[PDB]
Amino acid sequence: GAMGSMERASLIQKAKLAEQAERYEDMAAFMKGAVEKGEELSCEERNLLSVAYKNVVGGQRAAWRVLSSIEQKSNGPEVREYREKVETELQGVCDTVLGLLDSHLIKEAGDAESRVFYLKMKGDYYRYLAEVATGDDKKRIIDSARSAYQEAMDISKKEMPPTNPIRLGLALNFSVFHYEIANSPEEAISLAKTTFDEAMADLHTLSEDSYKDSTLIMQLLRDNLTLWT
Amino acid sequence: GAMGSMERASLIQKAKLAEQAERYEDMAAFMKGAVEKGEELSCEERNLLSVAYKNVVGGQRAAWRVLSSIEQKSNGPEVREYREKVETELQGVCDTVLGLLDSHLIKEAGDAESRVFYLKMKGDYYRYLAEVATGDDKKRIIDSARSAYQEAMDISKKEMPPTNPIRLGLALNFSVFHYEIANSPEEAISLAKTTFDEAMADLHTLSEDSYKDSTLIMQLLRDNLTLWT
Amino acid sequence: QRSTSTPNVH
Amino acid sequence: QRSTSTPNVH
Ligand SMILES: *CC(=O)NCC1CCN(S(=O)(=O)c2ccc(Br)cc2)CC1
Ligand SMILES: *CC(=O)NCC1CCN(S(=O)(=O)c2ccc(Br)cc2)CC1
Ligand SMILES: [Cl-]
Ligand SMILES: [Cl-]
Ligand SMILES: [Cl-]
Ligand SMILES: [Cl-]
Ligand SMILES: [Mg+2]
Ligand SMILES: [Mg+2]
Ligand SMILES: [Mg+2]
Ligand SMILES: [Mg+2]
Ligand SMILES: [Mg+2]
Ligand SMILES: [Mg+2]
Ligand SMILES: [Mg+2]
Ligand SMILES: [Mg+2]
Repeated sequence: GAMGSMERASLIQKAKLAEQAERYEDMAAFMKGAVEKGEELSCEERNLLSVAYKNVVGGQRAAWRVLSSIEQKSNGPEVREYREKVETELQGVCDTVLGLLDSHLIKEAGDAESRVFYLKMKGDYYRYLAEVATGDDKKRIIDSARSAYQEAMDISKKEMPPTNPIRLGLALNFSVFHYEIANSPEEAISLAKTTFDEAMADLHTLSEDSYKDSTLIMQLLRDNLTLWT
Repeated sequence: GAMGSMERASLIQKAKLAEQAERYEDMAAFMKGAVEKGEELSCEERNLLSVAYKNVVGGQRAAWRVLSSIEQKSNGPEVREYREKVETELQGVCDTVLGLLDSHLIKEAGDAESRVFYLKMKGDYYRYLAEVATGDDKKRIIDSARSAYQEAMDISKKEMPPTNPIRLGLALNFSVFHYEIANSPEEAISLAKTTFDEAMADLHTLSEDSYKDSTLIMQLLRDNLTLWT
Repeated sequence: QRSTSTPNVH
Repeated sequence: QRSTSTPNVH
């Protein structure tokens, strides 16, 4: 790769500069290079990887939705062509994330935090592919997303407290999957309500170093329930 | 170029979709393709070209300034290396704009509006190069900027009313050049004050289709004077 | 109004 | 506080 000659520590250092500069493609490239060194990522580095690629794919999703709306409201080839161009780029980024996850990041080893986070990430980027899929791809993409989320859920309930931010964020994203991709509003509402209530019931498990993240997700769970009720 | 096979009208149409999508690199690529068809640009198309490239180079300038600040406050090679990488990309975009201006857009013909706008644009992108230049390049870049601005100023005073938005925007940007690149705060303040006062004196020349743009620039002239006094 | 997923933080 | 140049519009 293009980062092959750079030292891992310099790659991490430059990902953090790129974040400060709001250069999120660069930041994603630097973090990809870091991952390709073959060593496990720390919690801080997993955040860099997550923040970089989510920012990249987020801009592509927002663009795709704008163009898709124009495309359907006009129901010339230009809008469809340009929508397909953004769509192909988005799929290319999701393929890159999913390839890093399978080639390098997901393992049977490592602690449960890391294993859950990568399976949640795998579920997310299959979900992003599913937002733009149609046919024999779409059915199988949704199953790959649900499969990855479910394995992450099983591990998280067994190994992490109910306020853990990866656990919460995973459960929040699985439920959005249920409501938006799987069209199962009841399965979504059941997961979100259970997740929030169990977090409340074991509120004492909040961690000094992540409680702000936990309470943010709990609120986002409440917001989704209000939307869905 | 990559846009060579696409019809000019489709290029314009897609630049407008890309603007709506906030895909400003795409938008700039589409507008470059449009320009390369060899026909003059309308006022609306000149706006698309301007909006696209300014957005691209604006993000690069903001990134460069963040990294430059980190670089100097730390006074390892990583910050300098990454700052040079952004710097090279910025120079590459400015070279692209300046090449379109010289190869295609600036002519002795066309109305004065178009001629002034392209010379102002030429002045701007030399100014962006000057923000990151140092030696035997820096002296000559500043002269190329001042030269392009001055020719634009001469034409604008002869052919356009003192409230015309290109005239105002040019004068605003020439004065920022004086204050920030040429270090001539008096020459800047003299230009800004004169420009605002002459606009006020001939306030009746505001155009129905651009008066909001005119009054915006007049206010920005006032803001700069308050900063500089 | 769309569903809210996990945001970026830190 | 930096000098303000022409903004993007329209
Ligand atoms: C420590 C660690 O393993 N990684 C840091 C991770 C950042 C991203 N996730 S998350 O996407 O689950 C998440 C949860 C909550 C918030 Br407010 C933001 C992101 C958490 C662990
Ligand atoms: C009609 C025409 O020739 N072009 C539209 C141009 C857009 C960009 N310029 S400008 O950069 O001078 C400018 C002036 C004022 C504002 Br609020 C924004 C941009 C004007 C003409
Ligand atoms: Cl296209
Ligand atoms: Cl387990
Ligand atoms: Cl670099
Ligand atoms: Cl003239
Ligand atoms: Mg290598
Ligand atoms: Mg290394
Ligand atoms: Mg119709
Ligand atoms: Mg398609
Ligand atoms: Mg051609
Ligand atoms: Mg053509
Ligand atoms: Mg020191
Ligand atoms: Mg350098």
